[PDB]
This record gives sequence, C-alpha cells and structure tokens, in this order.
Amino acid sequence: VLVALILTPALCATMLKPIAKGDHGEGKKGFFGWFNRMFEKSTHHYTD
Amino acid sequence: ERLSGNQAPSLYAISLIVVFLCLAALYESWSIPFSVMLVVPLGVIGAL
Amino acid sequence: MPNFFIDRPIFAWVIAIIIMLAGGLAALKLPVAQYPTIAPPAVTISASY
Amino acid sequence: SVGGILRSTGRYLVLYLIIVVGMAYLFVRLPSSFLPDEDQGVFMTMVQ
Ligand SMILES: CCCCCCCCCCCCO[C@@H]1O[C@H](CO)[C@@H](O[C@H]2O[C@H](CO)[C@@H](O)[C@H](O)[C@H]2O)[C@H](O)[C@H]1O
Ligand SMILES: CCCCCCCCCC[N+](C)(C)[O-]
Ligand SMILES: CCCCCCCCCCCC
Ligand SMILES: CCCCCCCCCCCC
Ligand SMILES: CCCCCCCCCCCC
Ligand SMILES: CCCCCCCCCC
Ligand SMILES: CCCCCC
Ligand SMILES: CCCCCC
Repeated sequence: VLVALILTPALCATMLKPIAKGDHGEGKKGFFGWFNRMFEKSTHHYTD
Repeated sequence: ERLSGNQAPSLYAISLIVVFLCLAALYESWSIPFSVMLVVPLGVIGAL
Repeated sequence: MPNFFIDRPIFAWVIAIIIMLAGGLAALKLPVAQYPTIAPPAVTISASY
Repeated sequence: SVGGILRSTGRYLVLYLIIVVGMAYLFVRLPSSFLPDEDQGVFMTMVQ
C-alpha cells in the first residue's frame, strides 16, 4: 500500500504513455487485440 | 581477528549512496546532490 | 500523499531504493534454516543406580 | 571575490583535484590504530 501511494502514482504520471479517448486496445493487432475484444465483449456479458 | 575484519569501505560506500539519495529527494534532482557531496574532501584534508 | 509524489517522482524513487538497499543488506546477513524453533523445549534428568 | 571565482571555474576544478590527490596521499601515509593507550595512574610489573 505504501508503494501504491508513493511510487506507483509517480511512475503512472511520468513513464506511462497517453491512451487516446475510446481506445480499449481493440485496435491493437496480434494476440492482445483478440484478448481486448474478447474481454470488452465478456465485460458486457458480465454487467448485463 | 579471524572472524571477519575491515567492513568499513562496504558500510561507508552505502553511507555515501544513502546521503546522495536523501539529497536527491531534498532537491528533486539526480545532479544537484553532487554540489553538496564534493565538500567531503574539504573537511578531510584539514583533519589529515 | 499521492499528489505529493506525482510532482516529486525522484523522492518516490529514493524511498523505494533505500527500502531495497536496507532489505538487500539485511537479506545477506539473515540466518537460513528449514523451520524456526517450533518444537517445545525439553530438559532431561539422567541418573544411574 | 566569489563573483570573480565563478568567472574562473576551470582553475578551481584543478585546485579541487589537487586537494583530493593531497587528501588521498595523506590518508594512505597516516597510520591507523583503534583506541589511544592512556595513562591511568597505575601499571604492573611481572617478575617470572
Ligand atoms: C588558503 C587555502 C588555499 C586553497 C585555495 C583557497 C581558495 C583561494 C582563496 C580565495 C581567493 C580568491 O580571490 C579572487 O580570485 C579571483 C580570480 O580567481 C579574482 O577575480 C578577478 O579575476 C577574474 C578572472 O581572472 C575576473 O573575472 C574578475 O572580474 C577579477 O576580479 C577576485 O578578484 C579575487 O578576490
Ligand atoms: C516508509 C514510509 C515513507 C514515509 C513517506 C513520507 C510522506 C511525506 C509526504 C507528506 N505529505 C503528506 C504532506 O505529503
Ligand atoms: C534502482 C534503479 C532506479 C532507477 C531510477 C530511474 C528513474 C527514471 C524514471 C523513468 C523515466 C522515464
Ligand atoms: C466473466 C464473464 C461472465 C460471462 C457471463 C455470461 C452469462 C450468460 C448466460 C445467459 C443465460 C440467460
Ligand atoms: C543483493 C541481493 C540480495 C537479495 C538476495 C538475498 C539472498 C540471501 C542469501 C542468504 C545468505 C546466507
Ligand atoms: C492479425 C493476427 C491475428 C492473430 C490471432 C491471435 C491468435 C488467436 C488465439 C485464439
Ligand atoms: C499504511 C497506511 C497509509 C495511509 C495513508 C493515507
Ligand atoms: C502521510 C504519512 C504516512 C505515514 C506512513 C507511516
């Protein structure tokens, strides 16, 4: 919890890339594109 | 005398490194710490 | 506290490196064993007739 | 004086490296001990 309150916020703010509004990694190609499509689909199944 | 001996450089090495890090936190700079740490010889020369 | 270290990432890194150095140095000079002392202590009186 | 020193820089970088080499020299030649052998108003003579 100390790392998540001290270091993790500092790393997220500095060394994390900007994600464009709308992008949920569905646009990505290869395996991760399929996993993001599958997961965003399963998230809708789950909520409903 | 046999059971260990001369762990002084070992401990004064990490002493410099922790002083460096603490100063790095004080000034929020990886470089400004050196402006302080270079005075170490100025005291030691007169003692010697 | 998080807002503080978002602006001060080097301070945040310094706390992490000191913890790791403190740990790494402690880890080298820790005892090693399978278990701690778990068996209860016992005293034996030995006599002979 | 310092205003003048900050126009020089390179001259005083050499003075510093001389002081460090001077410090380094004196440290190696200076013999080491643990604790001074003090007069305690008493001593013993062994006869064997
Ligand atoms: C006693 C211990 C011996 C170890 C060394 C200790 C440090 C030396 C003691 C401080 C003396 C500094 O003295 C100071 O020197 C600088 C030059 O270097 C002079 O500065 C002068 O020359 C420089 C360039 O050469 C010009 O840019 C400057 O405008 C001019 O005033 C100062 O006018 C003088 O007051
Ligand atoms: C392992 C403990 C680390 C101590 C962290 C010190 C937090 C200082 C931040 C002060 N403040 C709450 C005002 O931001
Ligand atoms: C133990 C190694 C510490 C590394 C610190 C690196 C600090 C830079 C953060 C990344 C910048 C993009
Ligand atoms: C982890 C994703 C959960 C998916 C839940 C799907 C359930 C659908 C069944 C509908 C039956 C009426
Ligand atoms: C520098 C890396 C430290 C972390 C590894 C600790 C291993 C401890 C070994 C036990 C020696 C008695
Ligand atoms: C564009 C390449 C697509 C790769 C498909 C990933 C494998 C699917 C695993 C079920
Ligand atoms: C260890 C708990 C920290 C709480 C700070 C808000
Ligand atoms: C904000 C101070 C928290 C202290 C953690 C031990």
